[PDB]
Amino acid sequence: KLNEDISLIEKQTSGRIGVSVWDTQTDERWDYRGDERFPLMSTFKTLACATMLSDMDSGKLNKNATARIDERNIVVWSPVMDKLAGQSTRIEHACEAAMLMSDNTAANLVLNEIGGPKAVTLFLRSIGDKATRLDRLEPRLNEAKPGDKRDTTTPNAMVNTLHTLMEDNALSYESRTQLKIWMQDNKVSDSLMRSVLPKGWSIADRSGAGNYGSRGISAMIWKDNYKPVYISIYVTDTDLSLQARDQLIAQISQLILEHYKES
Repeated sequence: KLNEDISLIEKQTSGRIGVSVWDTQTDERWDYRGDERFPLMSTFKTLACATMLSDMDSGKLNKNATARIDERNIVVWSPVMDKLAGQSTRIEHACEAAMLMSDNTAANLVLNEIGGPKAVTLFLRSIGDKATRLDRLEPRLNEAKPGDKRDTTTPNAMVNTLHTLMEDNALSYESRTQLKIWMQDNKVSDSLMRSVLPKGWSIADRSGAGNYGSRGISAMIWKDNYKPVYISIYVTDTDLSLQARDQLIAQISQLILEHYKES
């Protein structure tokens, strides 16, 4: 039993763990604290990029829209954008950097072009997510203060929203294909679910880390002959180091994925 295992793991950490799974092959859903709030951290980047793509689909934002990177605007962890001061970059390229490398300046550029955190929240409400909310830019959104509702989601809401983005009509076919490729090409989450993913499985994911010992991941996994499984794993309010948080996400991923060894 997964519930008992996660409650024991949670007791060791002295924090809160939230998990949600929706298997679209079996139509089975399961969660642990699935409707509780956890910080988004960098897992918001998928949602900012989906908002941007939906604006491109609707004719409200040019596919080739650009914006200028100014040195004074570059924030922490911007491995791609920190080479571009003085240059114009496509907003689409900023989303590629946010999704592949978790580039924070790139994510802020996308947020500034689409109407900010308020616009991402409005997009989420328009596609049926009543829980998730984005309120601040990077890096302030990593605060993850217990009880603070700013920049939060729930494990169930991320699973439901990712399924809406990938399988419903929130995005055009071109846009959902692009978002999926960016999530498959994620380069910064190898120590998490990817480290324990069984052979034959494909993965599209996005992770995050925050203050108060927070870590999280939103993923979609599938096989040639296995319909997508949507998973959320969030941890908060711990004293764990980043390395121990990575190990904990891989540990929870292993417990979920062991069910799929013969799937």
